[PDB]
Amino acid sequence: GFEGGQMPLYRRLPKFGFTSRKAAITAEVRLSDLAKVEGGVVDLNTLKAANIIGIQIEFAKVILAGEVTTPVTVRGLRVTKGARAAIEAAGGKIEE
Amino acid sequence: GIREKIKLVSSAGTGHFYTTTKNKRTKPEKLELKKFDPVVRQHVIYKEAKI
Amino acid sequence: PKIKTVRGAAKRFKKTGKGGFKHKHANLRHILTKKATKRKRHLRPKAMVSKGDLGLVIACLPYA
Amino acid sequence: TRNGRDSEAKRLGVKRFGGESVLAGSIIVRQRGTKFHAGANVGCGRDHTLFAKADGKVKFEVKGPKNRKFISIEAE
RNA sequence: CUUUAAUGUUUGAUGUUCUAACGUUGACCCGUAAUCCGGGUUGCGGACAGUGUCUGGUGGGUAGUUUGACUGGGGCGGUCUCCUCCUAAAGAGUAACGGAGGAGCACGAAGGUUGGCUAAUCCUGGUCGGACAUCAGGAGGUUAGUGCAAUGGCAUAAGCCAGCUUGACUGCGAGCGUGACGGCGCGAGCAGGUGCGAAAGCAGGUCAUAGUGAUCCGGUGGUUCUGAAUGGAAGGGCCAUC
RNA sequence: AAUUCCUUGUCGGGUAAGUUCCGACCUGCACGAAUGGCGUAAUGAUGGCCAGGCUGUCUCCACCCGAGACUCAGUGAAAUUGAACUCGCUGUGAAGAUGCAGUGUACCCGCGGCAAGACGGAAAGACCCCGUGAACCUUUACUAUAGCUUGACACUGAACAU
RNA sequence: GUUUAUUAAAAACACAGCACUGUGCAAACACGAAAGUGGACGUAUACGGUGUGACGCCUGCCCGGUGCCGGAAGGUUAAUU
RNA sequence: AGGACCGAACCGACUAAUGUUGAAAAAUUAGCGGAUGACUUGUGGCUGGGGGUGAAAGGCCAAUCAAACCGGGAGAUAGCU
RNA sequence: UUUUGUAUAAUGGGUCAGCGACUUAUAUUCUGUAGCAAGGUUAACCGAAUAGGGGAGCCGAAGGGAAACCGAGUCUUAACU
Ligand SMILES: [Mg+2]
Ligand SMILES: [Mg+2]
Ligand SMILES: [Mg+2]
Ligand SMILES: [Mg+2]
Ligand SMILES: [Mg+2]
Ligand SMILES: [Mg+2]
Ligand SMILES: [Mg+2]
Ligand SMILES: [Mg+2]
Ligand SMILES: [Mg+2]
Ligand SMILES: [Mg+2]
Ligand SMILES: [Mg+2]
Ligand SMILES: [Mg+2]
Ligand SMILES: [Mg+2]
Ligand SMILES: [Mg+2]
Ligand SMILES: [Mg+2]
Ligand SMILES: [Mg+2]
Ligand SMILES: [Mg+2]
Ligand SMILES: [Mg+2]
Ligand SMILES: [Mg+2]
Ligand SMILES: [Mg+2]
Ligand SMILES: [Mg+2]
Ligand SMILES: [Mg+2]
Ligand SMILES: [Mg+2]
Ligand SMILES: [Mg+2]
Ligand SMILES: [Mg+2]
Ligand SMILES: [Mg+2]
Ligand SMILES: [Mg+2]
Ligand SMILES: [Mg+2]
Ligand SMILES: [Mg+2]
Ligand SMILES: [Mg+2]
Ligand SMILES: [Mg+2]
Ligand SMILES: [Mg+2]
Ligand SMILES: [Mg+2]
Ligand SMILES: [Mg+2]
Ligand SMILES: [Mg+2]
Ligand SMILES: [Mg+2]
Ligand SMILES: [Mg+2]
Ligand SMILES: [Mg+2]
Ligand SMILES: [Mg+2]
Ligand SMILES: [Mg+2]
Ligand SMILES: [Mg+2]
Ligand SMILES: [Mg+2]
Ligand SMILES: [Mg+2]
Ligand SMILES: [Mg+2]
Ligand SMILES: [Mg+2]
Ligand SMILES: [Mg+2]
Ligand SMILES: [Mg+2]
Ligand SMILES: [Mg+2]
Ligand SMILES: [Mg+2]
Ligand SMILES: [Mg+2]
Ligand SMILES: [Mg+2]
Ligand SMILES: [Mg+2]
Ligand SMILES: [Mg+2]
Ligand SMILES: [Mg+2]
Ligand SMILES: [Mg+2]
Ligand SMILES: [Mg+2]
Ligand SMILES: [Mg+2]
Ligand SMILES: [Mg+2]
Ligand SMILES: [Mg+2]
Ligand SMILES: [Mg+2]
Ligand SMILES: [Mg+2]
Ligand SMILES: [Mg+2]
Ligand SMILES: [Mg+2]
Ligand SMILES: [Mg+2]
Ligand SMILES: [Mg+2]
Ligand SMILES: [Mg+2]
Ligand SMILES: [Mg+2]
Ligand SMILES: [Mg+2]
Ligand SMILES: [Mg+2]
Ligand SMILES: [Mg+2]
Ligand SMILES: [Mg+2]
Ligand SMILES: [Mg+2]
Ligand SMILES: [Mg+2]
Ligand SMILES: [Mg+2]
Ligand SMILES: [Mg+2]
Ligand SMILES: [Mg+2]
Ligand SMILES: [Mg+2]
Ligand SMILES: [Mg+2]
Ligand SMILES: [Mg+2]
Repeated sequence: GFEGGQMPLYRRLPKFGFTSRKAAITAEVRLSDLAKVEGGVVDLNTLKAANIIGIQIEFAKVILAGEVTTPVTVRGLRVTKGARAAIEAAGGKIEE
Repeated sequence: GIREKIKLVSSAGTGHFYTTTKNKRTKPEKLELKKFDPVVRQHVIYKEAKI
Repeated sequence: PKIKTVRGAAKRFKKTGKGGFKHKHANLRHILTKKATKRKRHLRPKAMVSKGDLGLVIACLPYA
Repeated sequence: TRNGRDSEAKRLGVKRFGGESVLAGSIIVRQRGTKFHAGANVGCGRDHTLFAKADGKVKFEVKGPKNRKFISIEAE
């Protein structure tokens, strides 16, 4: 990154932002991941026991990626508007 | 050189302010122009305060 | 040994979805009264690192 | 000994010449004062920069009682 | 509410005196065949001196280092960023310790708009009044003017005078110019809310081109952000600014 | 003038002739009173100048006596060295040529001598500049710091008086 | 008399003498994280430091600057509280 | 009597020549200064490297001195050849 | 070898023989090639086992935003054509 003495690029530019300690313990889940679990329920714990999310994740959301083609129930996760309708199209329910 | 810096402050209590310069020797009169406050989204009185 | 990241550089760049980098613009920290609102307004959203620089930047951020 | 100074050149002049196809916005001339005057579909900036106000082709002409030079966009 | 007085009394300041800490490189006794050391007796000093911790001064006594570059060798002198003209070879750009000059601001009007207006200079006549003040006529036609250099502009004036005013607005921005980059510049049109004008319209500072300083580290105000068990808070982010 | 730049100042003496020397003058570029001023007998392998004596120092060298040099016998180094069939001149050319061009001269090989050249040998120029090299020295450069010094608390107590 | 052992022997250093200044003895000062030791088994006619340099005749004026010496009315000023 | 005088031993080192791959990493030859004193010399002892010692030349501290030698940090670093 | 440029009178080599300079480890990116493929691959360790076990983890299949957060969208603004 040394340019010969000219104030280098990573120093003539300003710093910005702060890191979130929350983002670390958060996860996303694809629709192609809902069949992967055993039991037809999707809790934070089943996800962890199917090795979908790491053992220290506290919050998870399901996003519209891939496809569900089996009835599932989903407890405690957040779900996107789009992913919601996909889960329902299969004949799955979204408790909390 | 001689022109100081000042802040003009909204009368709509929002906090929002503009900044400008002033010759205080020649024209020592608390400047009161009227500007658009975007926190209430209306033109109001603004009144010279100190930077 | 693992390469060490250049820590100052990692506070001024985030990588984007096609492998570019975004940075804040210079000239917007102080001495603002004498600058025009137009100039300051355009200087407010984040930018993309240009092609000349982008070799220098990747060198500094190997784990980006 | 008392000399040795100069300023940085400003790259003034014609950017788009007669007949060139331009897009609305494009700069035609950069100049000091109105050595050229804006004509039809052409604006004049605060540093007398002439720019196209509509897609089309650049056209120079001499017109008026002073024999001034004008720049216009034919909307071809 | 006592202007204020005495007595007790918690405490400081100042000195006097005292001995019991401590000093003794005074005398004598023993360990002891010993001018060391220790113990003992006596004298002299005595809360002083002195030492530890903390602190202001002083400190080339000693230590670590710094003390620019360009340059018809180096040194001396000059220069180092920005604007204007020429060199520059009729697009852009283009060097020299080449030739000439400026800037490091100023303006709440000297900005916006509407309405109106036209210069220099000479001549002729005219109280003080003169080569030159103000008045009248003529010739003249921008040879004037432009807040400040030079160049390019300027009469539909961008020059001069008036009324009303704050567009020296906030969010944005098709497209384009200029740079290795950081950056800098021009901009029609959208959205909100303004000013002037009967209106069409015009206005996002000033005839244009100088009037300037990255990042870090801090300050001030604001903030549907974050807040290390939880609620707060501190700190951090974001927006405005120094 | 151990000091005077101008300067070989000017005047006097010494010499046929004296930028030095001795005596004066004062116009002290830029002397001066214990970082002493001006004198001073004696002393000095001390600096400058003049005489007598003496001389191969010199005019201008000559001869001689010894040790090398030279020849024979024995023993036997060294620095240096890209390779050499290793001439002159005038041109040319990284600009001063044994080696290039033109030309002139020159049978092959030793020995004693001489030093004009091989930009001869020796030491990665000490001058000069450069390197964000080094060392040591200076100081009212910067930052510190031992030492010296000030105060507070500790070791550290008693009584009285104001 | 002394000196650059190995390119400088001198006008340089030393010197007897002169002055200033410090120092009351557990002296000043110096070597030592200290104990100690030198000074000195000395005591101001002594000891250390500085400059000058036999002897003769002498050593003028300036205390604004910088150091040192004395002062302590006022201004400014640390830890601490 | 004397840091008195002339001059050997003894201690020095002013001039010149030679030598300079030396007889010699400082000498030889001819002269030269001191030679009863701040003289010279034998044996032993003490002072240690930012330290000593210095009649002071940055002199000397084992042919080495504006910071000795030997081992270590060490393959210091070398935008230079 | 170094240079704008060397027969150069610029540098280096007396000659021969032997030795003498882009390596090693660990990370990361790109290219070739092999395996498997919306998945791929295990580390320590267990195991006599180059086998087998071990999926702790790493990388990828989703981005945008400083962030809460939303999510094939998201940020920007009171709101975007
Ligand atoms: Mg710099
Ligand atoms: Mg896991
Ligand atoms: Mg800010
Ligand atoms: Mg120019
Ligand atoms: Mg405009
Ligand atoms: Mg020093
Ligand atoms: Mg250092
Ligand atoms: Mg240095
Ligand atoms: Mg230089
Ligand atoms: Mg041109
Ligand atoms: Mg041309
Ligand atoms: Mg050029
Ligand atoms: Mg130039
Ligand atoms: Mg104006
Ligand atoms: Mg008008
Ligand atoms: Mg008149
Ligand atoms: Mg008239
Ligand atoms: Mg004119
Ligand atoms: Mg105007
Ligand atoms: Mg665009
Ligand atoms: Mg109206
Ligand atoms: Mg202007
Ligand atoms: Mg800091
Ligand atoms: Mg909260
Ligand atoms: Mg909490
Ligand atoms: Mg002379
Ligand atoms: Mg005479
Ligand atoms: Mg004479
Ligand atoms: Mg004389
Ligand atoms: Mg003198
Ligand atoms: Mg003097
Ligand atoms: Mg005197
Ligand atoms: Mg004196
Ligand atoms: Mg004297
Ligand atoms: Mg005299
Ligand atoms: Mg004599
Ligand atoms: Mg002598
Ligand atoms: Mg004599
Ligand atoms: Mg004679
Ligand atoms: Mg023989
Ligand atoms: Mg020639
Ligand atoms: Mg020749
Ligand atoms: Mg020939
Ligand atoms: Mg011969
Ligand atoms: Mg010879
Ligand atoms: Mg030679
Ligand atoms: Mg050299
Ligand atoms: Mg003598
Ligand atoms: Mg001697
Ligand atoms: Mg000598
Ligand atoms: Mg000698
Ligand atoms: Mg001396
Ligand atoms: Mg003591
Ligand atoms: Mg003396
Ligand atoms: Mg006084
Ligand atoms: Mg006096
Ligand atoms: Mg005092
Ligand atoms: Mg004698
Ligand atoms: Mg004698
Ligand atoms: Mg004698
Ligand atoms: Mg003798
Ligand atoms: Mg004799
Ligand atoms: Mg004698
Ligand atoms: Mg001995
Ligand atoms: Mg050592
Ligand atoms: Mg010297
Ligand atoms: Mg020696
Ligand atoms: Mg050293
Ligand atoms: Mg090391
Ligand atoms: Mg090495
Ligand atoms: Mg050359
Ligand atoms: Mg050639
Ligand atoms: Mg040559
Ligand atoms: Mg040759
Ligand atoms: Mg050479
Ligand atoms: Mg050669
Ligand atoms: Mg070579
Ligand atoms: Mg050679
Ligand atoms: Mg493959």
